[PDB]
Amino acid sequence: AVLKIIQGALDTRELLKAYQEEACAKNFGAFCVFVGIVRKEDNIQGLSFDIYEALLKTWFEKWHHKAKDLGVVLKMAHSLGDVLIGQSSFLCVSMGKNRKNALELYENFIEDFKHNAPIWKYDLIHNKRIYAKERSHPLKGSGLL
Amino acid sequence: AVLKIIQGALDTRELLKAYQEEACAKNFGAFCVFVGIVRKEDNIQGLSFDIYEALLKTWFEKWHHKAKDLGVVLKMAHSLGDVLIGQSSFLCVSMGKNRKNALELYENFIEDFKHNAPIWKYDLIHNKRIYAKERSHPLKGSGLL
Amino acid sequence: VEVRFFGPIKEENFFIKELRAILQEKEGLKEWLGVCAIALNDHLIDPLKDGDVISLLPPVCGG
Amino acid sequence: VEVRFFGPIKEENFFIKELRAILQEKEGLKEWLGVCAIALNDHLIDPLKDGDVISLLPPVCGG
Repeated sequence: AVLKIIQGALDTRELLKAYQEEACAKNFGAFCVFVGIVRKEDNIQGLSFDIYEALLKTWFEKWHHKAKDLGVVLKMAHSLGDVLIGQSSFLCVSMGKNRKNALELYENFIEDFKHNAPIWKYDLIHNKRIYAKERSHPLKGSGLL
Repeated sequence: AVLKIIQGALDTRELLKAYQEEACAKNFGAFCVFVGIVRKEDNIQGLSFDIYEALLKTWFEKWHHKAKDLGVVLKMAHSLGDVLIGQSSFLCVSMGKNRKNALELYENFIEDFKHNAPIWKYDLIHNKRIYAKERSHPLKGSGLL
Repeated sequence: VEVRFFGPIKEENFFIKELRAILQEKEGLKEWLGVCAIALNDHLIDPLKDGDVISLLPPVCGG
Repeated sequence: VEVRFFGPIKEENFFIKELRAILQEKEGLKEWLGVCAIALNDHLIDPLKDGDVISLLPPVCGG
């Protein structure tokens, strides 16, 4: 599938293998991967995510199709719920025949994703979720009301 | 090691696993990978590479240390000799605490690499190497004599 | 209309310019209306009809 | 001095401004001197001494 929403930590080994096999089956020459890994900050146990799935799907589908028009396959996976320290919460791949478009979409996608994907992050501390307000990004049209 | 020169095709599975383990052991949160895969063009059997190893080492060591100053681990591996269609010939990783510097070095490195790494590429056709003149990039100070 | 609250917002979804004023009087929302974007039927806006669902989206941080 | 030829260049390395003129008279090199960069002792240049190694580097294409 183009967008994968996974409960808990991503199986990056399995995802990376599948993506590469696709790269080879499509005779691709360039393969760009990003993996977001939960790191230990202070003494958190990990992170937790909420996802607006319907909007995430449509938002991402526009990026997937913009990529396809340029000969690039763009796919992603993201965790839902708890992800512990050392585990992966987000992964994306941009691959194609040539490195130039693949690398450009990769950069552009990741930046857009950070600021616009409808996903909410919480620090896991003491088995409690603390919303990460200071680090968060207002969506377009914030403060409408 | 920081730079790996491998005879033949890269074992990307093994390299990616090792790099990720390092990412986790260093408590990194961002992991960027590029893999250059030999694709079938026309009816070539694959590609072959010559490497100026001493100069490649020093050239790359400057990039590794520029990366380190920014909190980013930058490593690479590249094939020497024959690499068949479907096999990987080049791999690099840029990883660190934060995505911003890791992604910037990744972009900048790959572009510099394409134009400046002392490596020569040949198409493998009929068991013969054909130099890829049209696609190649003159080094700084070309035509000195 | 239905009103749904995503992410950190505590309020439970319910079924009650005249949408603004009513949400502006719920105190569990004073923290939020200044920074929330709005989706009408899963589409961000910046008209109304029966069964319309309106979603409040606080600042995001995927990755 | 030693002269080494990297990549596509056919010539075998040997041990023979006065380096330019001599390479400029070898015909296996007419194809190459216009586009080759030069490293003196593994360092690109754009002086000489005994045991100096001079390397010719044709256009590159790693990846």
